[PDB]
Amino acid sequence: AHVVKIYDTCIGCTQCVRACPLDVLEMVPWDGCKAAQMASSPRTEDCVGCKRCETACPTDFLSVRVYLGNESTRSLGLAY
Amino acid sequence: DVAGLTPCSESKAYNKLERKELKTLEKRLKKYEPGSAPYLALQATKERTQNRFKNYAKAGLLCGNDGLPHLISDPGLALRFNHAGEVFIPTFGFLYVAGYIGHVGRQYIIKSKEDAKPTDKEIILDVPLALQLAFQGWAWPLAAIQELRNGSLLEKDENITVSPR
Amino acid sequence: MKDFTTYLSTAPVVGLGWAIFTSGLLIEINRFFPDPLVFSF
Amino acid sequence: PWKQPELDPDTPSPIFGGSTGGLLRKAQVEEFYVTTWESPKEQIFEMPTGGAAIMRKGPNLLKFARKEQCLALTTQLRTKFKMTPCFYRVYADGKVEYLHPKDGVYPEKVNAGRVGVNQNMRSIGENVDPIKVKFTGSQPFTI
Amino acid sequence: KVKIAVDRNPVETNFEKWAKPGHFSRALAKGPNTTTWIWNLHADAHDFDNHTSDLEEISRKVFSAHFGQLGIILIWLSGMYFHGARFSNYEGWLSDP
Amino acid sequence: KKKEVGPKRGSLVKVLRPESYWYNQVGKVVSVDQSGIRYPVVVRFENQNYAGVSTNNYALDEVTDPPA
Ligand code: CLA
Ligand code: CLA
Ligand code: CLA
Ligand code: CLA
Ligand code: CLA
Repeated sequence: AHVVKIYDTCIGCTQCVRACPLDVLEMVPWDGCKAAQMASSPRTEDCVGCKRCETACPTDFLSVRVYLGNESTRSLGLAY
Repeated sequence: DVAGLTPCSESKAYNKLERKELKTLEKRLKKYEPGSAPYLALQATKERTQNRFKNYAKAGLLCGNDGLPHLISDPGLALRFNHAGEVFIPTFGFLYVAGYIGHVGRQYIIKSKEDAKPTDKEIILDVPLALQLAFQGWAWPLAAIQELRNGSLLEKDENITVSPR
Repeated sequence: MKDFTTYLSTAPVVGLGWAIFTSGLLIEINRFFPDPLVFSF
Repeated sequence: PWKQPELDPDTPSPIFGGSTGGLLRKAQVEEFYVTTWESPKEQIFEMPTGGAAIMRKGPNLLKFARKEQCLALTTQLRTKFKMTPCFYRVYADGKVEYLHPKDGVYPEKVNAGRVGVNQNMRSIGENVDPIKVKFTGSQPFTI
Repeated sequence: KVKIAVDRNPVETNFEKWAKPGHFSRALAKGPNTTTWIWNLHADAHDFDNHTSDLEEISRKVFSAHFGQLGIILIWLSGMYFHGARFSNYEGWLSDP
Repeated sequence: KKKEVGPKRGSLVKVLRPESYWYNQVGKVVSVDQSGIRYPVVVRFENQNYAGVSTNNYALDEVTDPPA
């Protein structure tokens, strides 16, 4: 499966979760941002690597990162 | 006689090319009545060809084994053999015009970045300012080297965006 | 008028004007100086 | 949520004819996903596997071969009618796993109950060079 | 039932929108900041379905664009006939085609 | 807290973050968070990035006064 890594630069805007087409991200409580929210990836085995979460990230560079590798049936987006 | 090239005036193949062009021009000319517009156009073309072949001669031009003129490239060799105006002076004129264009564009960029929303001035040109800078660039090299001297031509690397290593 | 003047102040219009001016200058130079190759007088 | 709902295969399917982008042989060999919702009235929606279907007034159950189709239907129902659906995953042996509303409040919210995993406590670009992690099996972003 | 339905003067004939290049869409109404904006200005220029959601204004724009294309075609045809009139040998060709 | 945690609001700052798009660039301070978050300094830039945004959050150590 792919690797989804979320850093402390996230502002908890929940844009990456809304842009996620497979429900990989989530919001957890936090204290390092004004919104008191932090992105998490508890379902990274269902991610395909579409990088839609990175498109919705408003911070400079990327507070969420997707790294491809070790494709599976779920990661390849196969219905067969 | 440099580079094994004969001058165009003393060349042989140059005359063959001139006669061939005049011969095909006359062959095209003979198909029309003398009092016609195509006859006048072909006569003007023949006159222009003769004038071009005469002006390419008596100017230091050299051609080798095909009658097609060759341009002497190295300055000094071109300077001592009357070939400076082939490429040495045309690049000087081109450098003058290119520096004119670059200095005018640089002045427009600097003067347009001062006001609020400079992108609007970039995409909607200030025509009086552009024409004023157009007629003020005749001394571009003096101004360019003086901005080089006072350091306003160059920007410090601390203020320039740098890609990560 | 000033709206029309700012329309002519846009980049494609001044580009067309510059292109027309430069093309006309080069064409009239080449017509009145037929076949220039060697810088001599 | 407060109590995780259980999948009911006896719930009626929405009014729809035949399907071509539907279940392949992966459904009977590997897992397949099942989306359920509770329509308050009779209305026509668009399936992500083909044309249009009509959902029945009451419980509605649909089957898909991919989780992305289930979440696409979920977000279409949430944006169009504010339906709040939920989908399960059924394996070949019949194991049912609850997928979308893990805490029942949707991943846009927080609920103060989830634990943040796969999070790096350093800024991006502070990761070590690939020379630092060589012949070790650990990526610079995995530490 | 079928009748002419026409609104009188919905759009004022002014040059105020010629000064601002990006005006048909809200994305280009804020002005340019990157060069792709320029390409966008030349991409969504005649995408009238994206500028407004009203079908009436889209239909009016389509009608006027068709009139403009017909005017362009007629200008081209008039130019063809003018070139045949002056810079041509059509009369000479008629004798021995 | 005495004075403020960050720079003066509305003052120009230079971003020292190397991975940021606006490295060695000048921006304007919009707000500085007093709660104690990791990146409290909000900086707005005239030139947008490839994503189209123009505002970002930076820490105290990656912002300095612009050189003149
Ligand atoms: C019919 C004639 C003709 C035409 C159409 C061109 C066309 C072109 N030339 Mg060429 N050139 C010609 C004759 C011609 N050349 C001749 C006869 C010479 C002398 C032998 C040169 C020498 C020359 C050089 C050295 C360069 C060009 C460049 C260019 C291109 C871009 C010019 C530019 O950026 O805009 C106008 C210029 C600007 C907007 C910016 C100003 C930049 C200029 C070049 C600097 C001038 C001042 C500088 C300090 C002098 C030293 C130059 C340095 C290389 C040593 C363009 C395709 C440039 C190019 O292709 O770059 C990729 C370039 O660097 N030309
Ligand atoms: C007048 C503005 C201006 C100036 C001063 C420069 C200067 C420079 N450019 Mg740039 N460039 C410009 C405009 C300008 N460029 C534009 C508009 C483009 C898009 C086509 C580029 C694309 C470009 C590339 C892709 C490259 C450069 C490079 C260079 C360097 C080499 C010199 C040269 O002639 O390159 C040659 C430049 C060109 C061939 C571009 C010519 C584009 C048009 C024809 C000129 C525009 C003139 C402008 C409209 C005048 C405005 C006046 C105002 C009153 C309206 C130099 C630092 C090179 C570099 O990095 O070298 C270190 C390089 O690789 N430039
Ligand atoms: C009639 C249809 C038509 C056509 C064919 C074009 C074509 C063009 N326009 Mg557009 N435009 C149109 C209608 C049209 N426009 C309308 C109705 C509007 C609303 C008022 C605009 C507003 C508009 C803006 C605001 C700008 C353009 C620009 C451009 C250029 C795209 C950028 C480019 O070339 O790369 C980038 C090119 C360069 C960096 C080169 C710069 C230097 C060049 C050599 C000078 C320009 C000379 C030009 C190419 C020749 C005249 C135009 C030609 C169509 C006759 C291109 C020449 C851009 C532009 O000026 O780019 C040239 C630009 O900024 N247009
Ligand atoms: C980049 C390569 C390149 C180079 C170096 C040349 C160079 C040349 N070609 Mg070629 N050509 C090229 C590309 C090139 N061309 C391409 C791509 C094409 C295909 C489109 C052609 C097609 C072509 C043809 C069909 C012909 C040429 C010709 C020419 C000559 C033109 C000289 C001229 O006009 O007199 C010199 C002109 C000037 C110096 C212009 C004056 C400009 C200065 C700045 C003064 C400005 C005027 C004014 C005083 C300014 C003040 C007033 C102002 C404010 C209004 C020259 C040898 C002609 C020729 O004679 O061949 C030998 C010819 O018949 N070429
Ligand atoms: C009855 C004719 C007709 C009509 C009314 C439309 C209308 C429309 N089309 Mg369609 N289309 C047509 C024919 C037509 N199209 C045909 C025949 C094709 C096949 C090629 C297409 C392919 C097509 C695509 C792929 C797309 C559209 C889109 C659009 C919309 C916006 C177009 C726009 O803004 O372009 C603005 C104008 C331009 C960008 C200029 C185009 C210039 C071309 C690319 C190059 C010119 C070639 C020229 C002959 C050679 C130049 C040489 C050079 C030296 C000068 C609009 C709804 C777009 C859309 O968003 O739809 C909603 C879209 O994505 N159309």
